[PDB]
Amino acid sequence: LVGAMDLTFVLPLGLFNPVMERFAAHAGDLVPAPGHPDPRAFPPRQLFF
Amino acid sequence: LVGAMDLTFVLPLGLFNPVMERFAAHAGDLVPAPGHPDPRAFPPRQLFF
Amino acid sequence: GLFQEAYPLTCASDPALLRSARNGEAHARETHFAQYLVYDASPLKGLAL
Repeated sequence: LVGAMDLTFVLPLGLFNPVMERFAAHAGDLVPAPGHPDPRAFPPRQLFF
Repeated sequence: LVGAMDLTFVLPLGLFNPVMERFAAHAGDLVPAPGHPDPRAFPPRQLFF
Repeated sequence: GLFQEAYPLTCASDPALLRSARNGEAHARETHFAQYLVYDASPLKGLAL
């Protein structure tokens, strides 16, 4: 009666956002120290679980 | 006894807001990366269901 | 067949502007820039669907 499930998962690594959907709400929030460029604006190469 | 409703639906595609009704709220929120024009300021040609 | 009306749906023209609807009717953004939103008046309003 103690059973066993299976589940398979789908995760995207290196996608890019659709052109009409990219922004930063409630204006620019995740801002580094001045004089340092945004690491956010580069195309992503990572994930976190 | 299990019946069926019908409903007909109206959805607009190419409307533009009037002279007065267009604005932004709590000022400029949805702003793209600096050095890029707004995708929001173009006239809309889409919908999303 | 009686009223000769056709009910609107929950719909917007940009998806980022759309996502204030699923929070509820109160926190929905009616209009941000030349885009717009339409929240429904259908009798299926408060349903699970």
